Amino acid sequence: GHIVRAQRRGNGSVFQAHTHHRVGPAKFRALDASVISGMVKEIIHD
Amino acid sequence: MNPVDHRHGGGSHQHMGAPGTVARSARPGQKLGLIASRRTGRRRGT
Amino acid sequence: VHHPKTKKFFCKFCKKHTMCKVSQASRGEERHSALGRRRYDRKQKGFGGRVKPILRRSKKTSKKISLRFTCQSCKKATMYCLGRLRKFEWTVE
Amino acid sequence: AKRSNTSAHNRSHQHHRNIHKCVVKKLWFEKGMNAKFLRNARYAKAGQNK
RNA sequence: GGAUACUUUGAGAGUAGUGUCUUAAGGGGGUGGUAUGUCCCAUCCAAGGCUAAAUAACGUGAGAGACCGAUAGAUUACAAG
RNA sequence: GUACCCGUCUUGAAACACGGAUUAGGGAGUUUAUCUGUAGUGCGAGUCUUUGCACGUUAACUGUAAAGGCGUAGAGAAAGC
RNA sequence: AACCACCUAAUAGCUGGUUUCCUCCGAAGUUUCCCUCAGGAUAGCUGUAAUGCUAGUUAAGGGGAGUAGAGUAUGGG
RNA sequence: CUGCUCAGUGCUGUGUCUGUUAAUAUGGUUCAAGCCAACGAAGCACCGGUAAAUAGCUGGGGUAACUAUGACUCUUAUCAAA
RNA sequence: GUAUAGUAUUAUGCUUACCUAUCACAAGGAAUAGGACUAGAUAGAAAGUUUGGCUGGGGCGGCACACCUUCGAAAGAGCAGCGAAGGUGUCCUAAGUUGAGCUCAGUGAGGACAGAAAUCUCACGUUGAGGAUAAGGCCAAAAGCUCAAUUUACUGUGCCUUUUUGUACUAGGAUCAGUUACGAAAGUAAGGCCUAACGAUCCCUAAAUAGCCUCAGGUGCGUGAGGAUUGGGGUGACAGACAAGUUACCUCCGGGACAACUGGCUUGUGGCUGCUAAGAGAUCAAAUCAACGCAGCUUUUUGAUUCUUCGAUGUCGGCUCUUCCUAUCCUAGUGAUGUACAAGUUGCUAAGGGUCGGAUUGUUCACCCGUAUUAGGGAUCGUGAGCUGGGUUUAGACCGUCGUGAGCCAGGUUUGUUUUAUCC
Repeated sequence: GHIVRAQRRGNGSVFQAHTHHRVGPAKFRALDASVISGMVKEIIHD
Repeated sequence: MNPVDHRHGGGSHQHMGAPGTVARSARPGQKLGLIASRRTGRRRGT
Repeated sequence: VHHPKTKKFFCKFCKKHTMCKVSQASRGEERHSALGRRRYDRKQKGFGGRVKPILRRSKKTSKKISLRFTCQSCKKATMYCLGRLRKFEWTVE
Repeated sequence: AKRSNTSAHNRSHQHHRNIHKCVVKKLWFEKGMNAKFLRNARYAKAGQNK
């Protein structure tokens, strides 16, 4: 037998995320100890 | 697909043949189809 | 077939006929200190499967019944062999 | 597949090229014969030479 | 050193090596080719190191021949790797 | 007058079996180890001188010490004989 | 199940080939055993080396046989 | 518009109550090697779930007022349903 | 690692080990994850390998693969086939051994109930019964049946036959050396009246009142092990590997030692024709049919066979063109008649000429519509470097049954490369 398409996603040549136009990693700011105000500069679509 | 490419492949008439529902213990290459399915079929109620 | 539980028989060591209590012979289970067995144990270890054969195509369902004529004067057994039997009984009469 | 099983055509020819008569060394065969007879036949010979 | 697993040996109830776990003694310990305890006799003292000569030589460089004599002898006798 | 085309496997080839356009030159039972048997040769209850040493007009040839090989006693699993 | 080199002149109970002359002798396709039937081993048939000091026929006497033929025990009719 | 079937083969458990089971450790026994016990996880067995998992799903007689057909009725299939 | 409750081990806290965490945090988890070594469990994820022989080709079927009986087998020995008719993988402490006594199967007559069959009696009774079973021998004061006592179905080594052109094992046979049984005794008994009823090395295992040799420094002391001698555990493919499929995606070696394909031999089957008549034919066997039988011809059907071809004779049908055969449908000429005419049925000579247009089907063949009345064959089933490629027969794909599956299927359906002449 050959190696099956389910197994071939691991080796990860053509099966990688198309991550070029993605604007950044979506997360909070780090914790750093009260209350902190934050203006929404803009809302964008990635 | 033909028998070499995938587990379900091959035969004169297209059909699965083997039970088509496999364990957590089953290997790479072997985990194809419904993995550890404690139920199958139409989920009527519940 | 039926067989007597005592009969007269030539004791090889006493060199004469004398009556002797007969019994069916002990198939011993093999000890692991046997030299042949020891070779097998060491050889079975490692890789490369089972080493020596076992007989898959074994037809016949029969066994030659060896008896054990345990003497009473001599005190020594001397093994007689019958033919091959499907069943073996003691005589009650 | 199916070739011949046997023949005797020219068995006779080969046998007669040479039916040699194998001669016996002596008529007594002391491996056989009665031991009780041969036992006494020793003591006939042993007693005579003395 | 021991148990166990693998490789290895002519080494056979383990010849040698290695993994894992375990781990001594020092008026004592090893070896004596069948496992095991036990009594004698014999013979050596492991777990650190250095050391010429006899020995090897299908690579490279620089006299001999019952060998070949340009389709042979090296792929190459010559502006041949 | 006579005369089928060679080579080949085959029970059987002139075959409508296969190889073969012509010519020259290359082109296939050899050698080693352990043995078998026959014949030749030398010594003979002995025989082999080689691993090696001493020689040399030097890989040869020649000389020679002592082991060792096979033979000289066999049967038996073995003790013992 | 790519290509290149090497292990590798891999193995083949199978196919094809296998180079001078004269001279004397001259087969076998059969027995037993084999995961044996396109192959082996063993005997036979053949050649050679030799070495020691009757019969592949008939007659005469005497054993053996159940074929061809032939024919109210068993069978058929 | 997607009928019926969890018997086999799968897979599976807010499934363990028992039966079978390895090294090891604990216990007995010998002068020692060793031998005899008992113990016991996962897995299997046992008990539930599952078919838009894999699959599976009938044969034959009698029978209505001319004959004909068989609404109706009787019987069998596998450890599931026809 | 550690602190505390409880039954050396369970429970839930601790962080500093360690860990996730982001590479740099800070938290949270926690003596656990994970890793390392060992053990058990898991229907091809992956690897390696196997998947007999015989055979009028192979497959399926069968065992003729080890043994035994009769026949084939040709009156010595020997003799083959998937030749003929069968049998064996056991059964029995008596269905063995010994001694004695008796005679069976059957037929005939009799005898309360008694009948075709119950038990009793006499007479004849060469063995046809019975002797574990296949078949063939063998047997009558027995080898049968009955009664009684018994364990020779015993121990140990050589020898012989089947069988030596192949020595073995199995089975059988004659002894010697023991010892027992039975009989008054001579004797008989080494299983079953005789021919089938079974098996190597290696390894394990049992036999010894607990024996005979060895464990290499001890003529060592317990345990333990190893030997020689005698059986058993088993190989039916029976001189004895341990072993499932599929390939139409296929590869290689070879094979005309072996099939499909033309030819050859053969002619059962197919086709065609005689001889005879037992009657059909109103009457009447022979105008015309022709039984039950018997004898031939043919190679236009299909078998059978394996001689040729597997380092390849391009395989079905149609299209196109040639020639040949006659077992004559028409045309030429003739005879018969249940021949008035006409249309017919039928025999003989004749192969010069004629023998067709279409619908469906790949068709050959068949079957209808229509016409000038209307036969069938051969030539490598004429004819592919003349064509066509519809069919058959590759690789794609679908349906149906079968198979767990890969895959299969004279079951169906669709898409699928047809080369070269300039040589004689």
